[PDB]
Amino acid sequence: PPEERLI
Amino acid sequence: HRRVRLLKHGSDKPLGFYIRDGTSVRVTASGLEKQPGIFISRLVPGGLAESTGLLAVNDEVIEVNGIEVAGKTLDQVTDMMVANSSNLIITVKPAN
Repeated sequence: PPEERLI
Repeated sequence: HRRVRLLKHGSDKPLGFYIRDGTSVRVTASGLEKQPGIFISRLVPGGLAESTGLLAVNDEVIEVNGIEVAGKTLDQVTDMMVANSSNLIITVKPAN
């Protein structure tokens, strides 16, 4: 999975 | 630790920060022991989080609305936050 997640 | 409240304006506008996996260095009787953790990786330019001046890059996320993130994945924690997005409170361990 993706290493950064927008909140 | 600091409890940071993040307000939400647009239903479609993000709270204005990214999270990533990290390593928390913690204290035990034995000494310093590494543990996985969640951190703020950056802030959205012009976004809500920025504008408060309360969250910083590399702050460690300890809790989402009272619930510890210890032992959860980045996707699980992302889902916790967006669920709570209308009234998001995060307990952080500031990098500074």
